Amino acid sequence: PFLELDTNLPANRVPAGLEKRLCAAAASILGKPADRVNVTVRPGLAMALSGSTEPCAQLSISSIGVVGTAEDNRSHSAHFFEFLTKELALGQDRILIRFFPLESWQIGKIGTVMAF
Amino acid sequence: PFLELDTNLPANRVPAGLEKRLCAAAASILGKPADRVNVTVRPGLAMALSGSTEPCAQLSISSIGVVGTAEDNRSHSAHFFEFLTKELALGQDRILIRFFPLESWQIGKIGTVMAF
Amino acid sequence: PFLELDTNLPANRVPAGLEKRLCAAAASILGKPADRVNVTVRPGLAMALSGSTEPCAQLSISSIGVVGTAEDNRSHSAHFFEFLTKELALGQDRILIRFFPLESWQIGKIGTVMAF
Ligand SMILES: O=C(O)c1cccc(-c2cc(C(=O)O)ncc2C(=O)O)c1
Ligand SMILES: O=C(O)c1cccc(-c2cc(C(=O)O)ncc2C(=O)O)c1
Ligand SMILES: O=C(O)c1cccc(-c2cc(C(=O)O)ncc2C(=O)O)c1
Repeated sequence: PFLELDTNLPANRVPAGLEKRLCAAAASILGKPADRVNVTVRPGLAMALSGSTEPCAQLSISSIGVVGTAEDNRSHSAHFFEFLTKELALGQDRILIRFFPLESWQIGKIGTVMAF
Repeated sequence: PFLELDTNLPANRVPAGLEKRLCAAAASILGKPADRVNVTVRPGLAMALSGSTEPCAQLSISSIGVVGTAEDNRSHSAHFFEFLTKELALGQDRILIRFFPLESWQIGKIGTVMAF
Repeated sequence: PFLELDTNLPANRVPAGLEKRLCAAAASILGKPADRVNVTVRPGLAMALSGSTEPCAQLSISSIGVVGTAEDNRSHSAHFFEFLTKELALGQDRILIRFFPLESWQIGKIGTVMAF
């Protein structure tokens, strides 16, 4: 899976090791092995969420097969909100998630595409 | 709506408050309430636009229903170019926009997905 | 084409001029003119790739017509991996690419959309 987190929290207000802990949480929540989990954290950005520049975060989650229905994404959302609200000290109104299904022909890995 | 702006202008050459003013402009242009507008500004990046590393900006706009046709996006583009060229002091050849339709099952909000 | 590169290498470990050289390489690999090539490099991020926080990079490539099949993307992947592994001094296991087809109605250029 690919997780991208944008936040207006400065880097020194993002807890050390968040990218590693988010990697472990995402493996458990999405049901994918941790060695296939990718996390990108981009802190110190200028952001408005729901019209407000108060501290906030945006998460994007892309994966094959497991983020393509409302029922699957409702379950994932509950767990990712629980993890991020407590790690970043943010209220549930200061985070939004976007889910993007991917297919195997879109992923370049070790110099090829493995669309088995 | 979700707006993401990447620029190679350093943070101290991006006008203070741009994220707030872009939030208000996007509400008016896209016809969505300001409390549903999200803006992310990522300055100080290394960028080439149209093969040139001169100052530039890339905007991505994602929304339900209103960015899915050429006719709708032509109208939005005129207004967003007018706003960004004047705020960032950039020529119209130094900005590009990408439009991405979203559906309600892709948005995680307050720990769930509200696909009514 | 639009290329976005995220890396946890600090800016001072990314070779000067990478965005310009990636622009020239992408024109040759994708078969598009260099004056239509866009590159965004975002260094100094916190990242885990395949569960590891060792140096890594993520590349996203978006274009009309030429990134929409496994056969086309397999060819592109070989060349982009060769270029990035050697420029960034990274092993082939520390880079991943995602490919995204675009259509002409999604691109705002000079204040309009040119969907001919
Ligand atoms: O099993 C596959 O078809 C395959 C091929 C290339 C990449 C991946 C893959 C998929 C996911 C995902 O579904 O979230 N995440 C990471 C990878 C990867 O192996 O790097 C899966
Ligand atoms: O009304 C909906 O179905 C719904 C459900 C969850 C989120 C949103 C929403 C939509 C947009 C958009 O169309 O640009 N932007 C923001 C939101 C949101 O409420 O946060 C809309
Ligand atoms: O020829 C087109 O239809 C057209 C219209 C507007 C933009 C572009 C374009 C396409 C690509 C791509 O296919 O990778 N990249 C850049 C552009 C652009 O001209 O800026 C192409």
